[PDB]
Amino acid sequence: EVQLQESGPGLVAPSQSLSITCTVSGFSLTNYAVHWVRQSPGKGLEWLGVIWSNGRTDYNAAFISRLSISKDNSKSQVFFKMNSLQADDTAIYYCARKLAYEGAMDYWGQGTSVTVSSAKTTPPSVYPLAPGSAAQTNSMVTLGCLVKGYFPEPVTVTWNSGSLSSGVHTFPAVLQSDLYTLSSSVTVPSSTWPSETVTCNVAHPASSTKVDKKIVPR
Amino acid sequence: EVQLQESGPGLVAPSQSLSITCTVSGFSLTNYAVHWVRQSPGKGLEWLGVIWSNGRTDYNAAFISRLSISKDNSKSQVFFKMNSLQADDTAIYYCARKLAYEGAMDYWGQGTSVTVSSAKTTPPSVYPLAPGSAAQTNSMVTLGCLVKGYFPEPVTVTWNSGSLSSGVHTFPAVLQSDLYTLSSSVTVPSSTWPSETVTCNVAHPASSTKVDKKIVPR
Amino acid sequence: DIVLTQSPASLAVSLRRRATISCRASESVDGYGHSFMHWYQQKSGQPPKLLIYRASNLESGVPARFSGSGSRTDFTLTIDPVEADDAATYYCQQSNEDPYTFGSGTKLEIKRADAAPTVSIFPPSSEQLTSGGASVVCFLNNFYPKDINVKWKIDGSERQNGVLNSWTDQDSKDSTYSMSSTLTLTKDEYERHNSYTCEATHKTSTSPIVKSFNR
Amino acid sequence: DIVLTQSPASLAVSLRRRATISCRASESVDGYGHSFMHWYQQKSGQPPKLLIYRASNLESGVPARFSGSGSRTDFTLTIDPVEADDAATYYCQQSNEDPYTFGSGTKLEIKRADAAPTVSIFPPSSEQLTSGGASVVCFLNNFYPKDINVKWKIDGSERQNGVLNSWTDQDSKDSTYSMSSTLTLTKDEYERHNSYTCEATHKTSTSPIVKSFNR
Amino acid sequence: ISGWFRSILSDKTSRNLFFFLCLNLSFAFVELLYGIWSNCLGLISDSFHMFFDSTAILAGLAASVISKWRDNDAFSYGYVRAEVLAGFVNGLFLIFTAFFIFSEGVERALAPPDRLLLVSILGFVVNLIGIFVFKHGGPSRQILQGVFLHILADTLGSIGVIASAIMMQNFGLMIADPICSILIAILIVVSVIPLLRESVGILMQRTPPLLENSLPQCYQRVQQLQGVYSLQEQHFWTLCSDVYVGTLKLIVAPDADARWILSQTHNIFTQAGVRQLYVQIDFAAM
Amino acid sequence: ISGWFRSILSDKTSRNLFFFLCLNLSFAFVELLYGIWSNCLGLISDSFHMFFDSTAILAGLAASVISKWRDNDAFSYGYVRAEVLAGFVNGLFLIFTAFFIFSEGVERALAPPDRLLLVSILGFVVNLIGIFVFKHGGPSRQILQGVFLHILADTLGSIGVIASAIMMQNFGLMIADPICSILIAILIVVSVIPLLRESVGILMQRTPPLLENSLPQCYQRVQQLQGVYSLQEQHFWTLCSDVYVGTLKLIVAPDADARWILSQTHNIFTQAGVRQLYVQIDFAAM
Repeated sequence: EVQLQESGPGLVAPSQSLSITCTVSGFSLTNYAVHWVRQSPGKGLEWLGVIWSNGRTDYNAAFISRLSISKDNSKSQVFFKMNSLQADDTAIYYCARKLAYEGAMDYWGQGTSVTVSSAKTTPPSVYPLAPGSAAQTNSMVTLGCLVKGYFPEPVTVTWNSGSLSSGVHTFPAVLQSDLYTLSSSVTVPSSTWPSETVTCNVAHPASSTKVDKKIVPR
Repeated sequence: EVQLQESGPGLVAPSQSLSITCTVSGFSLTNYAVHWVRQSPGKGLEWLGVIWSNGRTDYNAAFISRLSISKDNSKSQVFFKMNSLQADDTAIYYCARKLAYEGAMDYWGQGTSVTVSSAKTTPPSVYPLAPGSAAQTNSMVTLGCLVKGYFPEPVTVTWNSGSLSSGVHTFPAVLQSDLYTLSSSVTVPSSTWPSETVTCNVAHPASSTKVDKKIVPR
Repeated sequence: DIVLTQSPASLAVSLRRRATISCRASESVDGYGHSFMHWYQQKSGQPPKLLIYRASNLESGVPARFSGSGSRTDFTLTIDPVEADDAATYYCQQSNEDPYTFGSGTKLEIKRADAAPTVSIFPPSSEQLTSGGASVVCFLNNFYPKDINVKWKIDGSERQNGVLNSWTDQDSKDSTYSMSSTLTLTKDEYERHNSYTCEATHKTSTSPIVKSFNR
Repeated sequence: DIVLTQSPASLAVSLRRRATISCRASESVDGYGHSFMHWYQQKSGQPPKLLIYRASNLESGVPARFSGSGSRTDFTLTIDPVEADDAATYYCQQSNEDPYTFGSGTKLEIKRADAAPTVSIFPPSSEQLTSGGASVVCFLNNFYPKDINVKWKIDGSERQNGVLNSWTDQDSKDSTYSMSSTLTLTKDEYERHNSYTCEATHKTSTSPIVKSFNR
Repeated sequence: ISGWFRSILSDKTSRNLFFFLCLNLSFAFVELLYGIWSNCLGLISDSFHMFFDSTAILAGLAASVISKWRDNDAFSYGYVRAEVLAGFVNGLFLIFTAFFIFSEGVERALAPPDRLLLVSILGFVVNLIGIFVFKHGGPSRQILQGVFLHILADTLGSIGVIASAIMMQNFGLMIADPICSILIAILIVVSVIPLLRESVGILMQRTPPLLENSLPQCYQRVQQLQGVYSLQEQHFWTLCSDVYVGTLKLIVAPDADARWILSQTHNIFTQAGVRQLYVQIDFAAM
Repeated sequence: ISGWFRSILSDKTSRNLFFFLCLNLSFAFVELLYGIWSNCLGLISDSFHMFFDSTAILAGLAASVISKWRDNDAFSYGYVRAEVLAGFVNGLFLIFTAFFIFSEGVERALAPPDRLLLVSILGFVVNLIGIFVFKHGGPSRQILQGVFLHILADTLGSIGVIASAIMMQNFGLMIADPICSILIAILIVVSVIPLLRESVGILMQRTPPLLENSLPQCYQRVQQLQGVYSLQEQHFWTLCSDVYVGTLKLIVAPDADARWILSQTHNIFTQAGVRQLYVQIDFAAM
């Protein structure tokens, strides 16, 4: 049950500082090193640094001047701090446990997406998508949830609080006018709609917005 | 998904030899040592030996004359062979993976129970146990499966092929007249019996017997 | 070889409290700042599971409520808070000297509220009657504490000869016990008597719980 | 630093066949009989998962169908047999020299039978109309291969300005794709036209699948 | 300068060495003064030989002082090897005196002989004092052994010249001197052989003789450690008296418990008497 | 016996040493024969000194032969240290000749002088031959350097006696001999100082002088290896010419990659010129 969880801002203003806390369970920081690695589409995976059990830190040469990694063993937390955040620093940041006695990383955190821009946080706008009229009833009916005009990334989109997880297809967001557009499609039996209550849940952590929009027939 | 499985005879004649095969998955025998450890009520846990990735073997001093451990890396199997089996060797035998760089064992097999006696294998006798008449109907009704006159140990007792696993209480066997007696009790809702079909499955690998006895009202 | 003694043999700890198990070695198991002592947990019907390696290191995947300490010849395993599933047998093992040896084992049973046993009586089955025997079964489920008494009455007459008692280990969820008492008799013995009763005496109440049947 | 090049960038392998990924290092990553190269697998929306450490050792918990080989500067990761869930991006990482560096990444997509896209049309919602916009959605689910064409017709007139296309990664179970085409328009634009259609052109059939609606 | 003296008088070996050196230097100085006063040649030659001999006592005392110096970057093991060197020099001293004694005797055989006696008795007395002071001699073992052997060589020379002088006074044997000189030279060489053997063994990085017999058993116990595949590149040598340095490389199983193997190997070689041990552990591929 | 000769003639250094030794021994033998024939004393003394000097050539040749012997259990490093020892002995030889030369001169000053010249010119010729043969001398570095210094000391002695004889024949200076003897003794000591320094540094297990300056940078690079906490118990010493032995202990993180750290440490010290290295790796508790 070894788990690493990252908590940090989803949006950071340019030239500001980024602070991330990685909380670990299932192992102790008194005998494990923790690596920090960032992944961005432009540059791929980049090793940022490592912190050892005694407190020794080893950084990437390109980040030696603006990076600081600390930790507390009692609460089992690792603190990642970066200064002078520009736009190229937009990436998903992961804290990973070092594979014992090896130069690999065996357990990774879920990662936190951090973007650097001057735009402000925008709550999501949630819209339903029901099939037009009763045409093409069939046995399989597709429903949609549209998340438009949110910023920054990401949003968690679920159907029926995660119970309906089969046939759920969530599409990557698209950036237009510094805002994001996202779509989610779900396939459900026709006998269960609108017979059974189905809803789309959109959770935007940056804007702390949770929308359980119930889809209804037109 | 690191798994170790032991396969061997459940009964061994006195002064004969015991052969066990441990099949491993999720790791390779080219970089892991495998320990053999036996557990008996009389003597507790006893380390029998270890086999290393290059083929080096290290045995217990008390078993150096009658124990041999070999392996094959291609099929990922470890062979355990003991000679001159007396009654005190009756125990559950486990193959365990060595914890890397440590003197501990991190993953254990399920173990195989091996008994040393001159008695022969006896197929189990399965009997149902329904409440007497309709007295004390209540909301919770207890049913029983009785496994008498089997030898040697053990038998796997399940209810509804493992689907009904709540309230199932299996009791340890009792040795009388060189045979074994075992009981299993299950608590089931009264509205589901005899409305729903419930059965007790007794599997005896030593005699190769699977009895799906369906319990019926008296 | 190095002899490991575990004290106490059994320790009773309630929920959410602290449990302490001690392992004593005849000789030192330490080498150059490392104690080569390991702690395993074995539940009922399950292989031993590694908890601590080298006497103070938590094995990856086990709860943080387990802790290890000690050096040289004195070692301690501590559970805080104690949960229901912690009811198991805990073993200490040394790897400092060949051969590897294990401790005697300490059994952890959970302290909770006393529960009255649930008693169910099952007469011998028709198939068993055809086979030539008769086994009457008394199931006493979900009771605490462990100590309990079972007696069989044949039309009011006590039986103590052909009674076999089987005891399960403490449950990992509700921390109770199950007690199966079987009375084995010949077919003629079963047929010459009519009323068969089983009474359970437990510390929960002074009135024994009696389950009866006829024929 | 050591530069890792992964070739090919993308490799197409059918089910039950063998896939081979190569990693090339600018300098040797070997030290005293050990290659300090590691292989990771990253599925869509998931953190990288360690497959191989030190270029030939299988990480505990990963399937035996993954294998590693190579030395010095040439390294190979081999999947045999290739399963549906193996569709992911595979990275090579060196730990021989500080800083740790990763390969560019090789994306594995699964070859299977071609499937006709399932097309669903959704008109703009009433709430979005009240907000002042109108987004019409065309969902094209469960199709292979990836290449596909989407066109929007407004009463038979083609639209190409306000069309946004979103593509999902290959499914880990059935190895298909999903394609979401959104057309964003103003409320007056939506109200001045009646029939909105979306056609999908795929290699499965020469007749495009057209889904239409009115108002 | 001044601080060296308080360090010399602190130690028993250094104090005895300093006193004996002062006695020898004073004797040589008085011999030189009497030779220049009494226009003698044998006196001057004997004084020069006495200064040369006292140079060896200087070497021993310097080694005893320097051996206690703390280790630094250049001398990471300290200066204990000085002790060994002192012994090795002393023995060489002896070999380069005995031979010349030999030589002189042969020359005195191939030449018409044509005081130098009462001085020899005084030198004999000083040598007896040295024998009494340094009786236990034969890190300070090699220093004391070499100094004891040097005083023994001086005593043997004094006995030889005294015996020759008595034998050619009372009984008039002109052949006594060469035989006595050759015999004392042979005795000096024989006496110095074991010290030279021990010093050369130390200086050639030889396996310590007291540890050589137990080493195969140590190797066997190391090979019996779980997860050990082989031993290689073993080296054991003597730093100074009873101070042994060992280095070895282990090949172990790829998953072997290296902490335990390291501690066990150190225990095994500590029971064998190895003071300083380096164990490299290499994990095998397979 | 017979098998040793083919080994001597195989090597250039050993062959030259053997030929020079044979020349010196033949010269000393002829000097002894002429001295006993022509009832001379200076001839016999010079022959004895020549045998003593040839003993040093014997030591050098023996060291050159023995150095190539394979390592065994007793001599785990082989016999390469013999080379160093040869040099150290040669230097000591020189110091124990120069002083006596000094001594002799002083005696000849405090005494009425009362052939020994044509022999000296022949010895000078032999020394010139040795200088020509062993010009490149000043494991075989210390053997060649010591042998070259020995021949240089002999050449200086021959030049000194020749100069004294000419100066007291043509111009009649009775003081020329002592000054020349003292000057050549001082020159011998000065010439031998660096070889003795190098040999003593090797024999005291000193840090190799050519490696000492690069060692702090090596330590710094080792400390910069990921997972390294500290270095301790570093020792680097000279086995023979250009053969350096190193031992060190690392404290590393409890989960550190020991295979990689070991390979990196070996690479770092191999680039620094360390031939044989032992790295013990201890995993820290925390």
